[PDB]
Amino acid sequence: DSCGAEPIHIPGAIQEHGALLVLSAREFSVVQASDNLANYIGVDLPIGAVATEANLPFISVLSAWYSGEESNFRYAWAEKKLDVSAHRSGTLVILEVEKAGVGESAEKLMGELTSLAKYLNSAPSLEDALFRTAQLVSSISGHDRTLIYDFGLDWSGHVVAEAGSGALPSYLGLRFPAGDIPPQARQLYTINRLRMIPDVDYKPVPIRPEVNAETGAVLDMSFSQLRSVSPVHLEYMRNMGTAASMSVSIVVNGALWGLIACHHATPHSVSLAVREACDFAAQLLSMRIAMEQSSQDASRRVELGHIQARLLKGMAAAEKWVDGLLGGEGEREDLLKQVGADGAALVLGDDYELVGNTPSREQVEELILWLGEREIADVFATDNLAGNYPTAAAYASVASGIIAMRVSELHGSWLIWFRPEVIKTVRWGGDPHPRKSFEIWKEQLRNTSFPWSEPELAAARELRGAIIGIVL
Amino acid sequence: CGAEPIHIPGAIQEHGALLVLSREFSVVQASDNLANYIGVDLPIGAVATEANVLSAWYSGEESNFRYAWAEKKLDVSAHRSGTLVILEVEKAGVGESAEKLMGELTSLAKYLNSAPSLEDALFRTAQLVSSISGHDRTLIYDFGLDWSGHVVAEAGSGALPSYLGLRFPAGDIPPQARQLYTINRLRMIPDVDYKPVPIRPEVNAETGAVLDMSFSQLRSVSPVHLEYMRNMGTAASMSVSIVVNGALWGLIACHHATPHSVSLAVREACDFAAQLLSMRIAMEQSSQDASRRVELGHIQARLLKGMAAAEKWVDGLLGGEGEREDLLKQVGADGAALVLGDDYELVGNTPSREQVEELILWLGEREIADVFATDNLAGNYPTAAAYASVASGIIAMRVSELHGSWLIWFRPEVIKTVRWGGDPHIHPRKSFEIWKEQLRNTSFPWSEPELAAARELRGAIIGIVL
Ligand SMILES: CCC1=C(C)C2=CC3=N/C(=C\c4[nH]c(/C=C5\NC(=O)C(C)=C5CC)c(C)c4CCC(=O)O)C(CCC(=O)O)=C3CCN2C1=O
Ligand SMILES: CCC1=C(C)C2=CC3=N/C(=C\c4[nH]c(/C=C5\NC(=O)C(C)=C5CC)c(C)c4CCC(=O)O)C(CCC(=O)O)=C3CCN2C1=O
Repeated sequence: DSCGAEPIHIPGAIQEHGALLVLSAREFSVVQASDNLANYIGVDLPIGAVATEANLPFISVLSAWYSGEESNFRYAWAEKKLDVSAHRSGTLVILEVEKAGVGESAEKLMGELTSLAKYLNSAPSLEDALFRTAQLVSSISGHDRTLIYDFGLDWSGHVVAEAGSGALPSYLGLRFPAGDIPPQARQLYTINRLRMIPDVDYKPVPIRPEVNAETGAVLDMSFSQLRSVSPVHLEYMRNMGTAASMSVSIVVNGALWGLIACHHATPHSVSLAVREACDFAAQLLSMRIAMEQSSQDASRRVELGHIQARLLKGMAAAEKWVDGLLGGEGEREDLLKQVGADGAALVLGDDYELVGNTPSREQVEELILWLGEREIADVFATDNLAGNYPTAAAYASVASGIIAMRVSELHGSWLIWFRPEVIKTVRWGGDPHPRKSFEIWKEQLRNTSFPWSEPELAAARELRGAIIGIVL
Repeated sequence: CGAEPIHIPGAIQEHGALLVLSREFSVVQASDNLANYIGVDLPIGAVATEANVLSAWYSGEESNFRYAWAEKKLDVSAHRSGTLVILEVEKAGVGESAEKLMGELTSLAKYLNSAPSLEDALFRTAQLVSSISGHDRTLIYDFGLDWSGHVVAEAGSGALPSYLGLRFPAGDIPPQARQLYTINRLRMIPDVDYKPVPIRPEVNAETGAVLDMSFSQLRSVSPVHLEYMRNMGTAASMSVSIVVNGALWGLIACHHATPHSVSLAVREACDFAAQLLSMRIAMEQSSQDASRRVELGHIQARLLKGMAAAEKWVDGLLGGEGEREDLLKQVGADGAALVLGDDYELVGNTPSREQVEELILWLGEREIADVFATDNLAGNYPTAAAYASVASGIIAMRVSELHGSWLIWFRPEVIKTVRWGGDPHIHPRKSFEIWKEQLRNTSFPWSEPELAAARELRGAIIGIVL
């Protein structure tokens, strides 16, 4: 992968819309600065120069912030009509200024986020919540489009919500490949959960010197708001037909879950106040995504537990243990519901017992012959068995998904769950330098079952213990 | 005590005015002081005109209303009360910035979401509310089952005493108060010695009944509580209900040595804080409870595996060292007794056979459709104070349809010093000086994943007996 290579956190440049000034913590002496710094601060505060009241009036407050626990800094510099925002970078203090947006009212913004927060807290459907948020951010940002983007496992992403003036195309329901947000980007966005690109064709403003005197290494601009972005992405943006962007990371249990991602046909900047409202929205949404994702997963483990109980009760109470699973109509229905499967095969040497919708004995024999040649210390699972075992495309209709599970130490006894092919049309807007066309690219997904939930596998892992234990 | 209806006192505090409109927008009821604030005659019967947004709010879904009346320097805040519109005005707190408040709640929300210890979260919140309210003390108060409360966090100028760690009796916030505060999650008393401002008429024309002031911010409070406040040495208060999944979990409770009022804007920032904290309390309370069901599941698995594999089913529980250890860990118990008629099997730390026999004789007289449980068996069965040291907590459980077979879990007395700040054992009490006691005959409380693990195992046993 050439994509993942580029180090995006140390480009030694900023965008034009602000200025960057590096101080050494000791005596607050200017080590590095953007070339444009002179234009904004409006002073000769150059390399080597030590910061005093007459340079930075907020120096006392900055000093007192550095000594304190607080991680970031904000000061509204009335006299120059600027907003100052500083983070710490080891022994360094990175300090970013940009022109203080007029016209915003915080009493409106507060009223609007009081509403979202109160609504999200009134447990609504995950989809309803997703949109409401996308809608609020579209309102206060004023972006042509405000889509929400939920990552899957493969780190491809599905546009799950959208909100737009209709100036830019509808991407709602389209999936994009993982390569569009590469691993380093993902990593950064998990710790720095907001980036704004107000003009795509901005000319990078260099930071001099390139190498910091005090550290003797490139300035890590991971948490720099003004950080100049990957030229390759500025191209991706052009291809798409966006002149402006602003993403906001949705993070649930320290995992990048998705992005709130605004776009604009023409260049478009957004106030500090409004960016700080969108971060708050992204947090509130992230708290909901977790509570939904949680209480949903919670109810599932309970529902699968009640089953595992009935299967273990039956396996203990009955004369032959096997009849706890296959004994009656209810038992054989539990065995299947225990992982939400359509079919099950309980092999015990040369003693096959098929339940529900399975492939034939001869097909399962040949399946077990191939599971024998894998490394399965836990349980084998897949929602595309065809992709692993090409010969099992012949019975895709009935088994595209299996949870295979050996139920001894000595091989030749198994419990496999089967799950049928679910065809679904996938609309990419793209395909498998960046790509020029995002025209809705279709495909039917074959030989692929409904995906195995983690409470389902965990219910299976358990039952295996129980069976393996009764066999001994 | 629970009797007195605190939602229909037909009076307001002095710090605002209340005006009831019927939609012809006609004045039905008003506080006596209304004239002083609005500065207009707008009397009983009178229909509202410009000289005398709200219209568009009434037609809309939105439940509450806010308009900052710049010209008179007032905040207007209206709720709906059936066919009525209750409308409350008070003097707009000056100087305040919403850009600050937003910045402060952006921080808290981002911090709470950065999964910190429940205690850390509790304090940070109490600290933020202490900052924007400017109250002498800003304690957080977590209800138990008995509806007594434990002060779990605090933040103060040090003007008023530290109640951190002290428990208060349920009688301090009586059932009707609790009920109201679960639906109206905010109340402010800016001056304890306020003179109640009457609402006239006492009987509303449109409804023909006393004005339900459940959601009235200005509602005059129980004289008995104004006394409790005096006894405590507080002139001012402001509570904010912490509600988690529709259940009143606790209160953010600010106090002041001298009278002290707080803007609508700042009260609405503290409600937001209480919500953000409530979302954390749920996520912690959830992912904790989640890990517990998994840990107890892995056990229930081993117990059911053993009970199926072994020759006699009973040996799945008491067979070996590991099995006997699982049986106990299945509810985090120190002891277990598996009775099967006249066939006792004691595990870990239990009371004697003769003591359990006599225990089972009393559980027979109780009626247990689920499982019997308690962390104060002494309080239910006085004679089992004799073996409190070993069984202050039991999960008793009948393990057949045919009587005479049981599975009881034992849990030992945990002595703990309880600091009350008041004798909790009607007029209110004058002294809130740290009142100590050793709490006896009481085990560590039974978690809900523990009982649920027990409920399960019973099914399994009762099923193998058939
Ligand atoms: C339709 C849904 C959607 C997608 C798929 C999407 C993509 C997206 N890519 C972004 C970032 C990057 N893409 C790339 C690189 C690539 N993207 C590609 O598609 C390809 C081929 C590359 C080459 C490695 C890089 C390095 C970055 C990090 C830029 C930086 O901060 O320095 C970013 C972050 C840019 C932003 O919005 O500020 C996005 C967000 C915007 N966005 C969307 O709304
Ligand atoms: C140390 C922790 C703590 C406690 C224990 C506490 C008590 C408290 N009592 C409150 C309310 C009431 N108590 C009572 C009644 C009693 N309080 C008592 O102590 C006693 C004996 C009674 C009657 C039996 C009533 C009716 C009310 C409802 C007042 C209203 O909503 O108008 C209220 C809510 C009233 C408020 O504070 O604004 C509180 C909150 C303040 N507060 C605390 O911070």
